[PDB]
Amino acid sequence: PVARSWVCRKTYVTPRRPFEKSRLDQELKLIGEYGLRNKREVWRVKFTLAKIRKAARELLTLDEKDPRRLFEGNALLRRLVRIGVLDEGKMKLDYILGLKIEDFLERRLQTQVFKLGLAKSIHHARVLIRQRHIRVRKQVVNIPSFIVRLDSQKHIDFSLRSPYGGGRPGRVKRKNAKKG
Amino acid sequence: EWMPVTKLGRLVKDMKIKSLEEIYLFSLPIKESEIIDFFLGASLKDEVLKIMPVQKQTRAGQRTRFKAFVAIGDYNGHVGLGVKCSKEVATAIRGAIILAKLSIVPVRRGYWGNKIGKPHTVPCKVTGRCGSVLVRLIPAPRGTGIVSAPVPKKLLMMAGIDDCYTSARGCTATLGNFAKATFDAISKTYSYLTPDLWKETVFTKSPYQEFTDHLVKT
Amino acid sequence: MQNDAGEFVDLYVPRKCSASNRIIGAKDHASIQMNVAEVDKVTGRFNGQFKTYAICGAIRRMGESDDSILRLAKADGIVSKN
Amino acid sequence: CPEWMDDFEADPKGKYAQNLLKKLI
Amino acid sequence: GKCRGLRTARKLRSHRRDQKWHDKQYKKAHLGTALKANPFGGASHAKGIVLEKVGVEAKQPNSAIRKCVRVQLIKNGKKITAFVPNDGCLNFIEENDEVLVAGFGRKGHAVGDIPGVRFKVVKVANVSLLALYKGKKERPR
RNA sequence: CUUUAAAUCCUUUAACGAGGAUCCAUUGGAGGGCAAGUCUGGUGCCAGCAGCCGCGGUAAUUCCAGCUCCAAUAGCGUAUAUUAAAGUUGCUGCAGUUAAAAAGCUCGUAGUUGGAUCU
Ligand SMILES: [Mg+2]
Ligand SMILES: [Mg+2]
Ligand SMILES: [Mg+2]
Ligand SMILES: [Mg+2]
Ligand SMILES: [Mg+2]
Ligand SMILES: [Mg+2]
Ligand SMILES: [Mg+2]
Ligand SMILES: [Mg+2]
Ligand SMILES: [Mg+2]
Ligand SMILES: [Mg+2]
Ligand SMILES: [Mg+2]
Ligand SMILES: [Mg+2]
Ligand SMILES: [Mg+2]
Ligand SMILES: [Mg+2]
Ligand SMILES: [Mg+2]
Repeated sequence: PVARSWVCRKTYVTPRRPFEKSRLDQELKLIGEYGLRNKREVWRVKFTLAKIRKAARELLTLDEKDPRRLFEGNALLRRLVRIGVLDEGKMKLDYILGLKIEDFLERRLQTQVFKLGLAKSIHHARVLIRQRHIRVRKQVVNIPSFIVRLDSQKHIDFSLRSPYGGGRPGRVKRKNAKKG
Repeated sequence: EWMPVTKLGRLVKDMKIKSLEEIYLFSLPIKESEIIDFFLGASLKDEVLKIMPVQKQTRAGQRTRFKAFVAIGDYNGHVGLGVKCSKEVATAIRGAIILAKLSIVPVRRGYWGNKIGKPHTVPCKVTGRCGSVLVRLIPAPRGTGIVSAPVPKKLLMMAGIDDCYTSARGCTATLGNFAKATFDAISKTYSYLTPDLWKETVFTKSPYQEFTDHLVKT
Repeated sequence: MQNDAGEFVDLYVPRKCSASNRIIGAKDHASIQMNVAEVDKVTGRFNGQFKTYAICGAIRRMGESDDSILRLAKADGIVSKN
Repeated sequence: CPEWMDDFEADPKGKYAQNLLKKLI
Repeated sequence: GKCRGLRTARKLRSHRRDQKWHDKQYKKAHLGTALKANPFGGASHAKGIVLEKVGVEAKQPNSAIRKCVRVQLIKNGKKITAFVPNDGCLNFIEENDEVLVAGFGRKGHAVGDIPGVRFKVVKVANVSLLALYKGKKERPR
């Protein structure tokens, strides 16, 4: 006996047909459009969406006045509205079945950094995040797959200890200034 | 330039029949592909499902012909399937496209649960059969996509169904029977007597009655 | 036909056979839509309107179209009793 | 490609038939 | 037809297991003769001593010589013919040397041309055949 | 520094640390199944590949290589057990004229099933 925990999950699933033109093309389109590293990220987002859809489908078959349906449906809708995927005016359960993968991909810190104008490309956004130039509120966030909360969106800055925000030149500027 | 021969062709060209659904209402046979090209020419796409060489044994050798299967249909409400066999592959494909256009049937689409938005799936569970191949379409929730084999999936996407469950039994390796079976299941969607169609029908005038004089003078 | 909003989401509403109430399919070319010209009660002349019936292919194949049309006309008063 | 249809029609059952049929569809 | 009454559970279960015994895979897996007759003894791989190099005629439609080796398993002493996959690879094998053998790919059934052969050599003298073939490692001395 | 029993790791911070940024991504494939070359050289039913169909007998889209290409990717092949695929064990839900299949025929205990009818 030890004092360790062994709970763990697989965050993605693999497609059953490995080679098919349409799936490969759609995944490549998503990867190129959102600057993703591989197809595992696409499958990860697909898996979270599939779990959400499964929970919603389980809740729909229940009675409308069923307290469990009300409780977890409200929780699911509030979680989806909170991260910005759902609209507050579309807070009914069936609308969950209308969500797409691009909605979850648009809420990443990479895409939001690109959209806010902190970077000039989605790939530049990824390298900016991974290089500790980006902060959310006061916390420096290093993870591109950081689902930005709807309230947290207005606080995305340049990480005032970084050269782009805090005006301290980096290695290259210092070395090239010493050469003068 | 199209010069119609049938009465229906003359009525369609002369701006008398306004929609293909008026032709479907009276179950009129469509024998001119220019009618389909006139009504849905912009939105129609085709897809050659299979080219199969068939052979007839003769005293000297095997005479080989080519059979093309072509699925056609705008991805909203309409779909057709055509099979044509000819000595040249290009002729076979052309003929199969013509036949697929001549076989366009309407597709009825319904809802899985709540009736919010446009219809997205089959109205109910339907079944098509063609020579030991049985294809069953089941209504599916919104956003589920088409869970089927590639061959039925092509036709189901082409018809306009967004979400569908599928079960197939038999020798689905024969692409022709598989395609004809899923086409049959699709065609049966507007022949199922659901309660919303229980209302007594109001009979209108057929195009041959509405435009008798125009046909007389043309 | 109807969604929750209230509009009719359907390509078309097919006719039903006036004998068997079956839906007449889009491609069912054995079906017919007969029109029968009813007559005025005085001069015994066609007056312009008519009564219409529709029969599917199956009923015609079984040979029951004749009896069905006879009964439909009888119930409409076109055919006299007995 | 018309060349694919020709190469298939020359030998409908041959070493290259399957590839040419797959190309045709 | 099958029985369908509410009290027919025992009949259905007994019939199902009796008929299950008529399935090829089920009988093979649950009878115990297959595992006894299996030279690997249910293992995925095995280790053996090369007895001799042999050339096996390919099946009739195609003419070739498949280079195999007779090996004697250490764990039970059973004698086996194992296939040496790539070309020139038979030159990496010597007489009376340790070899790690695996299955051929279909659960103890012969594969492709080679008749009555269901094992392939994976390791020779504790170095992989692939490494020797690709020049990554050399034969120990 | 912090961590810790003492340390290590991680986190925090000096200094150094990138143009082939050589600080150089691999493992499997390229006839079909199944995504991606009937390009070039060698071999010539040999060597071999090939899960299956098959490829190789002097113009090999299949072998041995070069180039190019594609699948996943810090991972990816292989062997074996098992699950889905398998409505190929069938309760859901399979079959028994000719494809494997109804006892030669009848009786009969257990088993299974059992017609209306009562506010
Ligand atoms: Mg099946
Ligand atoms: Mg088969
Ligand atoms: Mg490579
Ligand atoms: Mg090569
Ligand atoms: Mg392949
Ligand atoms: Mg391909
Ligand atoms: Mg292999
Ligand atoms: Mg190959
Ligand atoms: Mg199984
Ligand atoms: Mg199943
Ligand atoms: Mg069977
Ligand atoms: Mg028999
Ligand atoms: Mg008998
Ligand atoms: Mg008894
Ligand atoms: Mg009773």
